[PDB]
Amino acid sequence: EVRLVESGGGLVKPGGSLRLSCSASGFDFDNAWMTWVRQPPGKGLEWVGRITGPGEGWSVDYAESVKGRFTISRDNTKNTLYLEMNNVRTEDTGYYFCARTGKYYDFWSGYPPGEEYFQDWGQGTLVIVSSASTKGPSVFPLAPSSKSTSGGTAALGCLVKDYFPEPVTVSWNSGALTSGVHTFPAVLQSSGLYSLSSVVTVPSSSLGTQTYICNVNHKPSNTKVDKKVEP
Amino acid sequence: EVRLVESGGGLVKPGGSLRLSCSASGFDFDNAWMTWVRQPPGKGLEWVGRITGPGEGWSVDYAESVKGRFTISRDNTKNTLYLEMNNVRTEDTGYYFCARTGKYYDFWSGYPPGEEYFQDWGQGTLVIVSSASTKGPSVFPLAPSSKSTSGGTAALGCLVKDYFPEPVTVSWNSGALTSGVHTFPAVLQSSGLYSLSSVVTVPSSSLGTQTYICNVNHKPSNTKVDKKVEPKS
Amino acid sequence: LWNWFDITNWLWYIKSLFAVIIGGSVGCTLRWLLSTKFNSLFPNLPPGTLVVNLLAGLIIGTMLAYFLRQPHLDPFWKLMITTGLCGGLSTFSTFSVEVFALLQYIWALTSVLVHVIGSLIMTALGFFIITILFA
Amino acid sequence: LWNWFDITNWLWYIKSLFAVIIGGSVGCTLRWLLSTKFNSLLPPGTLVVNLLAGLIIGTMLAYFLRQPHLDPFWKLMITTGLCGGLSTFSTFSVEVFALLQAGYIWALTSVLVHVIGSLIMTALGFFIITILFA
Amino acid sequence: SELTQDPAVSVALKQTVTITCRGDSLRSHYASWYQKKPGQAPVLLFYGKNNRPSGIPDRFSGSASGNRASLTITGAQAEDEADYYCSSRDKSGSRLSVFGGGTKLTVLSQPKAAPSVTLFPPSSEELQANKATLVCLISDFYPGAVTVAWKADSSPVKAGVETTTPSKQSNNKYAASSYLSLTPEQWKSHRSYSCQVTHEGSTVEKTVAPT
Amino acid sequence: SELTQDPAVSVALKQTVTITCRGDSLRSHYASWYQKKPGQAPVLLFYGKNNRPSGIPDRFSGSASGNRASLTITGAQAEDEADYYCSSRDKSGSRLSVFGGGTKLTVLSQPKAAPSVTLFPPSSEELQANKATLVCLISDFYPGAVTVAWKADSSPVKAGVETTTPSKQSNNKYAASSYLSLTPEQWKSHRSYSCQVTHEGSTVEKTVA
Repeated sequence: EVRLVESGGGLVKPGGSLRLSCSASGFDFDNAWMTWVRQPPGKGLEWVGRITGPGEGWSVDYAESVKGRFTISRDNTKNTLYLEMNNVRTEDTGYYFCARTGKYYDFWSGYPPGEEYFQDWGQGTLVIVSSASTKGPSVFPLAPSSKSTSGGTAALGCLVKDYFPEPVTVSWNSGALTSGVHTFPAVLQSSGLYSLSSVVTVPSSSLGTQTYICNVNHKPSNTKVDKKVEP
Repeated sequence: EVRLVESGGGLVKPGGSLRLSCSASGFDFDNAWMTWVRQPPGKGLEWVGRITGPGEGWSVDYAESVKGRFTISRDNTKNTLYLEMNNVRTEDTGYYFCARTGKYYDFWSGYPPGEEYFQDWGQGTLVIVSSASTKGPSVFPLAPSSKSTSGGTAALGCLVKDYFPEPVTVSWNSGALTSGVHTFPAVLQSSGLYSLSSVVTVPSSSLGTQTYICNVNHKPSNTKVDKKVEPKS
Repeated sequence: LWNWFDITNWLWYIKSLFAVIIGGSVGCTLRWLLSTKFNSLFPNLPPGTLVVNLLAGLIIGTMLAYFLRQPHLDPFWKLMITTGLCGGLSTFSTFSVEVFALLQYIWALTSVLVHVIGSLIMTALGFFIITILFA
Repeated sequence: LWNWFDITNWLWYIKSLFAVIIGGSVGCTLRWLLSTKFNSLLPPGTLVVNLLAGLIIGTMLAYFLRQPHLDPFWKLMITTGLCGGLSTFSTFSVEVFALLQAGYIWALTSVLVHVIGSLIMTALGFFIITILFA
Repeated sequence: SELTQDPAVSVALKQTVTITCRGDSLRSHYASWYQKKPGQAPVLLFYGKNNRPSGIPDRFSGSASGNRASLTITGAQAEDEADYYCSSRDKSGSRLSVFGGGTKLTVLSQPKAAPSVTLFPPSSEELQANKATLVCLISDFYPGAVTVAWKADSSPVKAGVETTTPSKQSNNKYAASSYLSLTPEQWKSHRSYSCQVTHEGSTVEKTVAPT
Repeated sequence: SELTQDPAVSVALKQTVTITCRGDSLRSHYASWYQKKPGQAPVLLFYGKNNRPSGIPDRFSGSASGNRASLTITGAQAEDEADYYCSSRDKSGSRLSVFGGGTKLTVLSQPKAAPSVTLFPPSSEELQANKATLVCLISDFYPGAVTVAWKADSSPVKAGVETTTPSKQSNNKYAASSYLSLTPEQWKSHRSYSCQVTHEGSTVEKTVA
């Protein structure tokens, strides 16, 4: 049936170039209006641009923040939509969705040029735009104290600081600990580097003897830091 | 089917009164517009008047020459139309026809109040209006001469003059003669009296001995004049 | 049972209405076009609502001399051309708005004078033309 | 769809046309009545409709300026339709020369009365509406 | 008489003729066409825009223009020799209806023939009776239409005249008669009295006088 | 953003809620409503005068007036806790389309709970490393929305802060974290540093030194 798949996102330094592609199937692709819509991380959806259909001469309209830098096109034979991103700004980070764009105009209340809607979407494709190169993480210990003990339970953790790019995967005692563990979503610092935490909650009595180890893992730089936490 | 019969015509002296009746059948009488139309003798048809139908309140419109003297009405139960002629003038002589009056109006070219037409007619009914009383005819002979002989045939006749009312019936030799005979339509004189002729054409040799007799007959005054025609001097 | 006289009168009036409906639904349309497309091009003396007034004056002035000396036709067409076409094409209201839109004083009186005298000389043009060409 | 922009523009113009068609096919009708029945009696039928249209469109200049935003549709059918069909500059122009060709006091009275009165009707409308909810 | 027709008009057999009615009302109202034979009732033949009632042959057709209406007879028949009347309103917008003068259609289906005239003076009887009637008998002519005039020493005698309408004889030719009424003093104190028949221009004139 | 929404709004289960979008173009053009869960694609929910595409349950209904439009959710369900976006033109008569800010719908399906916050100073290692990162871990609260502020001797520290978005734990309660970055000279030449969590008004505030 109707399928749209985006492709070609990833890393790119500011000022670079990239081509996002949308393989389309399950409907008359040769006539459907198409629209790009991107979501920056932790933001709302933003309409990028829309190429028209055959009746309109394949006109394309662009969002102002993008006009002059992005170019939309289409291969009705290969059944694919293209977004060419040139001279990139870090703003353009985020996921990118191609969407089949239905057109609407009620005859009596209408006002040209109607209003377009977006019935069918792809799942996205992540474009990251930062100058930061690859980098392993410094792993520092979050050591329990009386401010971390909760009468019968205490919480200790691992700060996985300054790394790039996502993701890191923390575990504990080589995957022995499941209960107690919550590894957080990583925050990103203005250094262009990420830092998450992981924390396990465990007996307040087991402190001072029992062996607690977190096993960080960062495939993008092939690092593997293992660390013990003790009061 | 559709039948209209008029009734009640005849003789009436000037100033008199008369009621002509139209028995109607074979259609919805109770709603049809009705019209009188009379033809004077030797004249054209003249629309007299028209009574409307139920939707119009039984309005009646009259010809100008008749307005004030004639009155149209109707019995939708007896299915008859009535024309009451009062204070009559000799003009109103002639046959009288009731006619079922269709109505017509084409939406595009029309102009109120449309135009009425006359689909179904009666046979008429004769109203005569003259002061002349009954009177038998004087019968004088049209005697053949050299102005009437046509070499081998000659024409002789009978003048049936000054009588009233129509008709007289002439024959010849008590109906022995058929061939040769032509009895004319009567003319009417300003005396209010008619006068016709009859003429038979016969051998120009048969004059001087053979017996030619015309047999006038006027039932309205019960006269019966028989007369011989013989050459003059 | 609706009275023939009244039936026919009202039917005639319905045709004479249909007439004006068509004549005016064309005459108005023309003025709408000329005004919307040609009023943006001078606020002191808007020429769309002036073009339609001058044109309607010319047409009905052509037809006063015409439908007075040329009968044998129909009030049908007279009416849809006079009190329909030349009523829909013409207007006194859209000219009245802009005069006070100038008041609220030299072009507000220029509007008056130009509109009146010119749409009258259009009637003069029409009558002139028609009575002269076929005298 | 065969240039969507143009399809929608034309359909919108078709609504805005239907508007003027109805507004004018009523406005004209009213004037036809007032004129035919009140011109036989400075013909006042074609003057009544002019004064009335002046009053209406003068009520609505102050209205569609301080009370807009509701719809352009009805603006158009009420202004350039109703008050164009009810009003006329032509049927007033004929009778002026019908007085001129006949021979000049009432031909100028027609001018003055028509213009100044149909203007004071706009004044009536504007000040009525703006005073009503000032 | 607001509706006007030409009084008489003929046509040869199998030909086509048109009777034309005229009048102001005819511009604003339609007409109706009626056939009328003597003694027989009128026959509706057509009305309105294009209405031919059932039974009326297809060859009858109404027409309307400017101020004129017309009945069209296509393919003349001998059974169309009749009178024809238009009928409409008297004026534009009246409820009163009105007929035209009528039009006498001759269907020329016999060859023309001359009038044979036979003229009688009074008789010694009628003169003894103090009356005087001259009789003029016109026979054996076609078509049925004749003009009679009486002359007293070749002077016009426009009073005392009465003339019948031509009636079909036995040989399908027509015949009419004319009676001139005089006082016997007039009849003896003149030298001649003449009956004058005009048929299709032909002026046959027979004359009698105190024998 | 000519199209304007209220950023967040909630509703109890099986109740009814309405998200309202506003802007100039909305008077002259209709809208379209899109549901959006994390990772999952946007879902068209409604558009135009009265068009609900097939599959979208009956409970979703669009509305339009004056300069506003609204999505109506009748009978709230836990599988509606998502983001919702209006979409229309940017200005009246433009081919350019535009989305609203979006509205975060919480479907109150759990009882409210207080944030338990645990605060770590730097470690002797990171201080040896010449870095200093304070860690503030907020757990076991509901709903998932919190305000964090850092105080240096009870003064505002608006720089060096980075705060994560609450994620569902295992007990269906949420949890988030906040990292305050300082130079060790700053950290030693102050007497106190405090992480301050505000959850539904409640100001829990823990302090290290």
